[PDB]
Amino acid sequence: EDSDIAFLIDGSGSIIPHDFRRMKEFVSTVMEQLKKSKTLFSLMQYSEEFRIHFTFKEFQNNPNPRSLVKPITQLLGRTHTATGIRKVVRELFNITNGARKNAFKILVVITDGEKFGDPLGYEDVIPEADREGVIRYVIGVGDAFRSEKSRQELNTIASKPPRDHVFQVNNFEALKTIQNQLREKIFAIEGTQT
Amino acid sequence: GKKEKPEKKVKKSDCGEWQWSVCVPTSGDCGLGTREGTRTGAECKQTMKTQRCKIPCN
Repeated sequence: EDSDIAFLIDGSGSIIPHDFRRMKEFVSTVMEQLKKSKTLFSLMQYSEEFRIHFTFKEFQNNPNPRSLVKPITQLLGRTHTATGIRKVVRELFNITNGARKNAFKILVVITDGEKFGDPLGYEDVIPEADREGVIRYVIGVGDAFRSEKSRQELNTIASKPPRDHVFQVNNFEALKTIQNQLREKIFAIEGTQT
Repeated sequence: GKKEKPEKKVKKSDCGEWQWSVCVPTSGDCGLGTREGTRTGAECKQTMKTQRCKIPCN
């Protein structure tokens, strides 16, 4: 009714288990400060395959992100963020999965490397997400997003403007510092005034 | 007539009116849209506004 927030975490083999932990720390901590009375969460991990960890329907039964994020293990493989977000709009945001209709749907993606080995592109996924009204936010973590040529793909995953939905971090630990802005920009439904 | 009235005094208000942009969609086959307007001036600070538009899908 309020909002349906889905988290998309990368499970590539480039990310080390220790850093993958920092990622789960982030999503759980962010999930807590964004835990409202009508806000549900869903999370899907991706590499070459896709593994849903929890949908909105079960998060309603267990509103504790720390107990649903703790048993999360790495998949290991390459990156398939295109086909991944496609599944989010069709499966994660599905009514039968607990997703509510007329509710604000926001998607956040956390990846460490450029999309490699994905049979699908952004052109075949993004325009679909834009239709249903799913707003996205992307977080770039790693050397893969240090070049402006790579930053462009981040601007494709997220919604316009890029200077409002694209976050960049050098290490998984520094993710704690972006938690503040993410929280504020996820609560800002419209441009307020000073 | 009434009275010759030249530049007696300038009007105050803001340093200018708000800029009205058009709703530029992100996707042709239905999608979200964006709008941005800025306000500048001498004493007026750079005020930025970014709104979101919705396609009718008619």
